Amino acid sequence: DVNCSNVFQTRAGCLIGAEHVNNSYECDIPIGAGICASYQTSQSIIAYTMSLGAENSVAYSNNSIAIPTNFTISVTTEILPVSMTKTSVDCTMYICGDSTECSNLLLQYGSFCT
Amino acid sequence: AIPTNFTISVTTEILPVSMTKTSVDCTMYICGDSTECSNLLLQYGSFCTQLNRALTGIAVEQDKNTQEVFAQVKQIYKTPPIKDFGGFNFSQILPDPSKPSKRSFIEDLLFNKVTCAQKFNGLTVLPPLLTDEMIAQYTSALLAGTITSGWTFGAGAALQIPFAMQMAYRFNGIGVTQNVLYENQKLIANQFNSAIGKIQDSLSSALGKLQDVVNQNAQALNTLVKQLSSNFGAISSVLNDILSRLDPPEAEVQIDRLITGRLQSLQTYVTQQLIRAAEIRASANLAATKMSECVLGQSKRVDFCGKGYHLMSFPQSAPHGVVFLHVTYVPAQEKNFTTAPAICHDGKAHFPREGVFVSNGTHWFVTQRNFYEPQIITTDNTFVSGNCDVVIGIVNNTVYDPLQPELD
Amino acid sequence: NTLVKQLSSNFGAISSVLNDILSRLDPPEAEVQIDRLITGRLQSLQTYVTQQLIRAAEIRASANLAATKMSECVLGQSKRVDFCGKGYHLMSFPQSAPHGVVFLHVTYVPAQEKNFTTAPAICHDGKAHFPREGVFVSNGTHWFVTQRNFYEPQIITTDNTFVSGNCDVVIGIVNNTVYDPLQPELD
Amino acid sequence: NTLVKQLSSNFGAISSVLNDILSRLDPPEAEVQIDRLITGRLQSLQTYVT
Repeated sequence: DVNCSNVFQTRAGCLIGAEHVNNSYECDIPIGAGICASYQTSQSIIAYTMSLGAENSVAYSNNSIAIPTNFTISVTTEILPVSMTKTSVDCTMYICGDSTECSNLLLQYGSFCT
Repeated sequence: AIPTNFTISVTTEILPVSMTKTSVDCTMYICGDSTECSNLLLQYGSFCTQLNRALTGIAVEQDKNTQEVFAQVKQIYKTPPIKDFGGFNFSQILPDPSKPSKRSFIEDLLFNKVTCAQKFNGLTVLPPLLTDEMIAQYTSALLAGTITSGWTFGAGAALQIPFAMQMAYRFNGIGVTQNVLYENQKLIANQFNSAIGKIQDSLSSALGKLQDVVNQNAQALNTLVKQLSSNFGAISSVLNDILSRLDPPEAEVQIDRLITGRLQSLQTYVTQQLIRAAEIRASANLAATKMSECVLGQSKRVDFCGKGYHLMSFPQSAPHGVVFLHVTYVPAQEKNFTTAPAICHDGKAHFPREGVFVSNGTHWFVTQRNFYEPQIITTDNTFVSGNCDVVIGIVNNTVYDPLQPELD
Repeated sequence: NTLVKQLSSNFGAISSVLNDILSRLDPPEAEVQIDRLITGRLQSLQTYVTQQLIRAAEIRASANLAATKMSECVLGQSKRVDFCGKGYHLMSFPQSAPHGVVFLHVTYVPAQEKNFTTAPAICHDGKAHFPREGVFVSNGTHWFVTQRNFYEPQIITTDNTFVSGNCDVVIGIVNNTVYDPLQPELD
Repeated sequence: NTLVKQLSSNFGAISSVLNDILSRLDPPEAEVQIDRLITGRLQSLQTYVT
């Protein structure tokens, strides 16, 4: 929230230390309002508007169809976690330890430990 | 009962995707312009760091959910310049050139229905990533891909296909043949236009699902602001007044109690925000699954992409959400006829392939499980598999053979 | 690391070690500090347990999703688009992973494509011959029938199609003579 | 059952009955004990609601 070297005012705020270029590439380090910075071309930190990929038009007609001829086989991967490590936290060992008055005073908070 | 009439209906489903991105400060909310307060709060800096890390985690989780929801294809498609689809009319779902954004009329109508003071106490708003223009362009590209292909772009290369053949292929997925569409195309087009008009008139004066979250967030912010005026067992809610009228030796306990109360309030608010973020994540996962299993390709899951036989879907954008418009074919008027298991002609038990035998009261015809199509039972539509003494309830009826007159 | 670091803070006291406080002060003057330390440690443990419960709920949801995907992709062929990979799902090969599972789906995806003039149906002597499960294409003059997954031109016969009404019902329908292999078999 | 048994805890006091404390001590002295009891019960209720 600052009104504005290489100072540039974007819809996300104000960036100091990057020159805005005219070319648009893929998103890397996002900032906000559709802005992503990276480290490209001698090479320094520059700011540019992220692109939404390739833009192509499909030839639509009333008497045409695209029948595939050659086919390929591709294998994809997927990483999904299942479980994690089981951690146990002892109440007395973490609160008191080798004391007596502490253990006697902790008797009034045994329900929380349970 | 065999249905004879049908009516195309369009449903509407509202599902949230993301919510607001808020960030709460520790020193600005607890202390401010003081020294002893900061010295006492430095002992509880671990809690502040944990809360800031949780806020950053919620912020990046919202961005990840938005990226997973509003991203299905990698190529931006445009609408064809020729407005011809075979009787149908697609003019309300396309972005109007009069508006500066890439939103259509339905999107602008639904956006108007949804309705620095908070930043003074350290409650700032983080700038979102996916802007409205990018979401509108993504929705337009998805609509163009669906009207120029349907499901071929969602699994590989884009295959061109007319809208009539696409509609016929979608109707063939539920058992309905192509003659029903090639003979009653104008009726289906008029029914679809009437359904679109009814939906457009109903959406114009509802959207409480995209508003209850904002209302709860505003109420939580107001509660957090009002909690700064409470005493928490003291005499006032101003640290400067306490430091002026009372000495630090007699105000340290009060400052500690205030800090503890504010830390408990911040912990409760962070827990509520985590619960809301988990709910938003679940809703976004559900919306992404519905987008992948309804719009991209036609699925056979009963009651998942609408109420009835799902044909095609039109994805629409929404502020902090998404609008789904499915095509639910539902049968209407039906009649009453009599059925028959198999046919017993010359001892062989003829069973139909995929049709059903009906009779108006005298003659016996064979039709399908959808539309009433009276046909003549031939040798190519039925198969033999045994005798008539093993089938229970089989009647006696002759079987026509068109091969005999062709040989004479 | 956070639980380890939550042991040196004073929480409004003069020390963080219980043995240090009990060795310099008497219980009647250190009971309040002991109670404050116990309350702070209980609050820290409650926050940690809440975080662990949230993480356990997230792990439960992830495990349920992974088991559903496993049972729907490996133990069967599901027609759910964009669920068992990107393309037409064939089979899968589950693998082992520490605290996880690695998936190896098989996604048949078409590659090359061409352009051909398609037709909805073929009219003969006043009857529309709709295909049972194919599509009529042309290459300049002749007309063949192909499937929806491979370019296989076939001779327009009779048993491969079915009649339904006349030809004056289709907007854009062409005309082509049916070969009909039943006629040469009778000659 | 845990919420019911929480009413028997002392949370660093001398008893758990409010009337017993109000009848044995003057109001301008049991305020800290009442505040501690209220804080403990509010923490227990917050954990239960979570």
